[PDB]
Amino acid sequence: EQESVKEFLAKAKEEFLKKWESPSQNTAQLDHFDRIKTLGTGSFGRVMLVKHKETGNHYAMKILDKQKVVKLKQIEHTLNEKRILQAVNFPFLVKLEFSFKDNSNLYMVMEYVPGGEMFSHLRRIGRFSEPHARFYAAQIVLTFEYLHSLDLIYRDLKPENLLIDQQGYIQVTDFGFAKRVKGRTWTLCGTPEYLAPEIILSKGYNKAVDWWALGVLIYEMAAGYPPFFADQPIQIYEKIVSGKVRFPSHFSSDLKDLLRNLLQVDLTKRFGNLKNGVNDIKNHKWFATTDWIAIYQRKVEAPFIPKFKGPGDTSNFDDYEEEEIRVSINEKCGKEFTEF
Amino acid sequence: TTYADFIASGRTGSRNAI
Ligand SMILES: O=S(=O)(c1cccc2cnccc12)N1CCCNCC1
Repeated sequence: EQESVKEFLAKAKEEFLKKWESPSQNTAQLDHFDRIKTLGTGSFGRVMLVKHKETGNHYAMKILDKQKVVKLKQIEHTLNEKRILQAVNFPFLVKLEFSFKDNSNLYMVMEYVPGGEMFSHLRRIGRFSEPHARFYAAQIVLTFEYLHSLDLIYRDLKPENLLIDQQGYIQVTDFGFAKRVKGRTWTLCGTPEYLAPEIILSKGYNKAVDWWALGVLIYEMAAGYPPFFADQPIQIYEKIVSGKVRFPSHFSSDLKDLLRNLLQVDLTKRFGNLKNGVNDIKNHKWFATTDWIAIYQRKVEAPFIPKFKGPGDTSNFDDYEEEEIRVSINEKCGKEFTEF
Repeated sequence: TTYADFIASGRTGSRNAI
């Protein structure tokens, strides 16, 4: 059985490296799509629901303003996100369908994931039961096993960044902070609640920060709030590095034991960073009832299916002020984005 | 309670990366 995993991951790396070394470019253009609605907005970018005119297929199109990207010092991150997205292939990673650029913007056209972010469902429902939480956790475990086998550190895990598809399974979409490194790296990045202590402590760190974030995620899904919170990030940081954590009284014994080994301040003892790697996690008692292969094959019945009227239903996303997509008459930032 | 302290943190909405 372990021989099947090794062989699967070896094929996966070979396919990844091929696309990584020869990325796709310029596989569509803007007037192939009708804009429907804005799904998300933030720094330098928007995501919109769009309809492909020739086929009528709906997609989520991330639009990045090249000048805003340059202003916010996000060039390498943006190029890197697109290069990762076109090279990876895993059931819980969103698929990049098209990408292109014009005078003003960069465009990534991804599969539309209609169920919305895990974050809203969690805040609405309050908390997830342990089987519900475990179903999502198992998918992140497999996703990190895949990503780490490629030497990709993810670094941005949080419910805000996990989408729920039509079958109730998770899709991971944002790779702006991901980095392909085999050794250590030093960038202070991520979200305060989910930062591993070694990031806070300005040490060089490795893929074990993703296993810490998994512990934060599992805690927040099961409790309804994260393990370390406060008014200000600095106070969050003090709790994280403190080595102390309190569990709700309804947490099972297996869950607490897992969390103590993932929320482990000492890198030499954190699960996923030990000799048996991810298998210490996949074999933990909290995961005893988890059929890892059935999860990967998406054969497990999801505990929650989002409401979906039809194609192009956006009820699981918030409402945003619709803004123009302006394409300037002058090409902006051409040299910076040649590889996109 | 821990839940009440969470609400009082003001960090119940979507959280930005640093
Ligand atoms: O939901 S998104 O707009 C979004 C992004 C990428 C692909 C998408 C596919 N379907 C729906 C929404 C999508 N979003 C992701 C969650 C975290 N914030 C960044 C934007």
